[PDB]
Amino acid sequence: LANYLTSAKFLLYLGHSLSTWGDRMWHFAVSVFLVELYGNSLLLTAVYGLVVAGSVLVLGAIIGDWVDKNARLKVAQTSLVIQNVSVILCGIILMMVFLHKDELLTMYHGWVLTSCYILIITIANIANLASTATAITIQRDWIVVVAGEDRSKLANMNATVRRIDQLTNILAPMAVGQIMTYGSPVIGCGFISGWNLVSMCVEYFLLWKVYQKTPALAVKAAEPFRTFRDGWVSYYNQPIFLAGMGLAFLYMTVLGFDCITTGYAYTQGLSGSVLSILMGASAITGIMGTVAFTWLRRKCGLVRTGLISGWAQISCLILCVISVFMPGIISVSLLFAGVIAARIGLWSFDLTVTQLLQENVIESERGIINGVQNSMNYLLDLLHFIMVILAPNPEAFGLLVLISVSFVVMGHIMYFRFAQKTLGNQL
Amino acid sequence: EVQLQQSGAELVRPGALVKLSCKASGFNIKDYYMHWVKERPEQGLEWIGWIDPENGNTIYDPKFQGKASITADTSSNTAYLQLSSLTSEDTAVYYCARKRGYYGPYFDYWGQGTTLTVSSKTTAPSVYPLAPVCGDTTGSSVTLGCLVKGYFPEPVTLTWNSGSLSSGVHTFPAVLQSGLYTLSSSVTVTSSTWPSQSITCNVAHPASSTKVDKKIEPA
Amino acid sequence: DIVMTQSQKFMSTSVGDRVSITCKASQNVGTAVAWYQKKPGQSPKLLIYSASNRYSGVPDRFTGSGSGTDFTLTISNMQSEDLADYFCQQYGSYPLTFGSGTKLEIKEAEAAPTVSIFPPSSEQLTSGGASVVCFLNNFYPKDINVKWKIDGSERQNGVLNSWTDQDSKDSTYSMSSTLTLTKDEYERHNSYTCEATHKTSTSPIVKSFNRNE
Repeated sequence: LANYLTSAKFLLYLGHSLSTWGDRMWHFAVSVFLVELYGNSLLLTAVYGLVVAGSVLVLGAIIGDWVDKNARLKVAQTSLVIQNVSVILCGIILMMVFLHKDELLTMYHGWVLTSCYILIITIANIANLASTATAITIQRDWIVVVAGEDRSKLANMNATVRRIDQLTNILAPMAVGQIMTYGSPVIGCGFISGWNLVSMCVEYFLLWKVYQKTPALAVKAAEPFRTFRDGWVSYYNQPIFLAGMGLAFLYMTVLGFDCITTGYAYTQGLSGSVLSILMGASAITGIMGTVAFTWLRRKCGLVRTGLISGWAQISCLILCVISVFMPGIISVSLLFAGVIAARIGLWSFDLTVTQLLQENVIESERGIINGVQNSMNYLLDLLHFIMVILAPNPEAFGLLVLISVSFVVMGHIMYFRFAQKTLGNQL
Repeated sequence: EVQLQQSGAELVRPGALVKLSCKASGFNIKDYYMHWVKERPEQGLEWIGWIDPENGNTIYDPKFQGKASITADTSSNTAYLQLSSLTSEDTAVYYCARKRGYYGPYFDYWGQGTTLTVSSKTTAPSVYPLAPVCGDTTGSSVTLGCLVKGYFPEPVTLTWNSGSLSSGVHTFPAVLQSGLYTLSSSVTVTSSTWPSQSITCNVAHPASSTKVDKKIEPA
Repeated sequence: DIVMTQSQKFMSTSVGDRVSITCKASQNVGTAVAWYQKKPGQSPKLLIYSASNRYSGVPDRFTGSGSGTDFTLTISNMQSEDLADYFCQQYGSYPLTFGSGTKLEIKEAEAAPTVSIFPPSSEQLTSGGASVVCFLNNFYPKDINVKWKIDGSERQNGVLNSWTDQDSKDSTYSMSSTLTLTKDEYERHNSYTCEATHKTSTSPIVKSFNRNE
C-alpha cells in the first residue's frame, strides 16, 4: 500500500523483475530467430548454447571482480546501458540482414553464414555477459545491503526473487508465440528490441531511486588470467566452499523442467493440453519449493533444511530410477512424478545455499565468489549440455538418467559432509 | 553505538549452578549468533558454544557439552550461559561475543568479561611485616617490606606511607595457598629514613573491612 | 580439531622496530584466520580478518599475511600503544580455536637483582608458621631462579614466587619467593639461604641469614 509500493524492498522487486522477464524473452526470441534460419541440428544453432556457456564460464570471475572494484551506482548503470545497447544493435543488424540482403557471396571463404555467425555471436556474448553480470553486480549484492543486518525479510525477499524467476521462465515462450502471431520475424524483432530499450531506460531510473533511498549502498571498502586465478583460490579457501560445490552438482542433472527428458517425453505427446498440464505441475513444484524452504528455515537450523531437502530429492529419485527399472502409461508418468518432486526439493536446496553464500562472505569479496559460483554452475551445466550430444540416442536414455542420479547423490553427500563439518554431527 | 553489557563478579560455592547474562544494546540479538568464550587465569581463550536466538539452536565445544547451557531471550534482547556442577577449574573470565554468519570472519563486538570464582572459603587478612637489618656492613636502601597472608577472598591494596611513598614501591601479585591467598609488597628508598623517622604499611581488605596499619620496626 | 599454535609466548621489541608474530595451524585452514589484540584487563579487539584484510579503523601499520597453514601478523614501526597480547582465531571449522597468544614487551639492556632476605617476624613466629621472604628487585630479563638452601639443602617444596610486570619507568622486573615452614620446622634447622641464578653474572647472588643472629 502506497508507501509499501514506494518501499525500496518492492521497487527492486520490480527492477530485477523487469530485467529477468525482458532478458529471458530476448534470449528465447534470438534462439528461435536463429533456429528459423538454419535447421536446428547438431552444429546449427547448437553452437549458441555452447558459446554462451563458455563465455561466462571463462569471464565471470573477472566481471565479479570488476564489480567489487568499482562503485555501486556507476557499475550498475554500466551493466544496464551496455546490455540495452547490445540488444538494440543485435535487433538492428538482424532486421537489416532480414530485409536488405538475405543471401549473398563474398570473398576469402566468407558467406552470410560466417559473417552473421561472428557478428551475432559477438552480440550474444555481449548481451549474455550483460544479463549474467547485471545479476551478481546487483541481485546478490543488493539483497545483502538493502536487506540490512537483519535476516528474516532478506530470506523472504530471496524466496520472492526465486518465484518471479520461475514465473518469467515459464511465461517468456508463451509471450514469444503471441509475438510470432502479429510481430513475426521482420518486425517482432524490432518490437522486442525497442521494448528492451524502454525496459532498460525505466530500470535505470528505478535503481537510481532505490539507491537514493537506502543510503548504505554508498559505502564499500595476463592481468585478467591473474584475476581469474585469484578468484578461484579465494573460492577454494572459503569454508562454505563444500556446499557451493554441491549446488553446482545439482545443476548437472538433465531430467528437469524442459531438456532431453521433455524432448523424449514430447515424442509420446499424450495430448496438446497434457504438455501444458505437465508445465503447470513443474512451475507449481518450483514455487511450492520456496514456501517449504522458508518454513523449514524458520522451524529448523538453515544448515539442517539442506539435509532434509536432500533426503527429499533422493527419495523422489528413487521413484524415478525404480521406474526405469520397471521390475516385478506407467514408467513415463513416474518420470514426471520424479522430476516434479525433485523440483520442489531442489528449489529449496538452492534457496538455502544461496543464503549461505549470501551472508558468510565478506563485503569486498562479494562479487568474485558469486561470479565463480556461476562459472562452476555453468561448468557442471556444460557436462549436461555436452550430454545432449555423444549419446543423443533415446534408446538407452535410462543409464544417462542413472548417471544424473549418481551425480545428485555425490552432491548431496558433499553437502552432508559440509553440514557435519559445520554443526555437531548430532541433528 | 553497539554494546554488550554483562553481569559481573559472581562467587559460587562448588557443585552449585550459576547463570551469566549478556545484554545487547544497539542491535538485535536475533540477527546474530551469540558465542560464549572462556579465558582461564593466565591461559588461552576457549570457545564454549553458540546459540541461534531465532530457533534456539545451540552448538557446544565437546568439552563443554556436559555442563554448559546457552539460552537466549529475544524479548529481553539478552543471552545467558548456565554452568552446572561447578569446580575449581571453572574460575575464568567469560566473554559474550557476536558473529554474523556461521562463518563470519570475526567477532567485531565483545562483552566486558565476567570473572567467576568457584571456591569454598571466606576470611580476613593477616598482615605480618618487618624490616631486617643485622650483620650488614653498609646499608643498601633498608629495603623494608610487608606480607599480607591468609586473606579469605578479596583484592587487598597494601600501599605504604599513605601516598608518601615513592616509585620504590613494588607490589607482588597475589597467589593462592590452602584456598586462602597471600601477597607481598616491598619498598626501598631514602636510606636515611631507615632506623630513623620512617613510614608504615596500610592494607585494607574491603570484603572484611580489615584496614590495618603496621609500622615496621628495626631488627 | 584444528590446533592453532604460537611458538613464541614473548617477543622483546623496541619502539620503531618491525615485529612479526607467527601463527601455525594444524590443518589447511585456507585464509580463515583473524588476529585479535587484547591489553591487560580488557576485551579482545579486531585487527585483521581473513589473514590479510585490515579491519576498518585500525592504524595502517598493522599488516597481515600468509595462507594455507602458516600466517603472520606484522607490526611496522611499533609504537608504545602496541604492547599487548595477540592471538589468531581460525574460523575454518567448528569448534573454533584460538591461538594461545604472544605477549610483546619493550626490550631493555640487562640487569641483576638486588636480592634482599628478611627473617621471620615475631608475630608470625608465634603463629605456628615461619615464612622467609626474599625480594629480588629491578631485574633484567624476566626469568630467574631462587635457591631455598636451609642447611645447604635445596627445599623444592613450600615455595611461592611472584613476579611483577615490566615497570613503565625502567622496563625492569622484580620477584619474591617465600619458603613457608612450620614453627617446629624453622626451629629444628639452622641455616637459611637464597641465591639468584640470573644470566647477568655467572657468580650467583646468594644472600643468607643465621638463626644465631
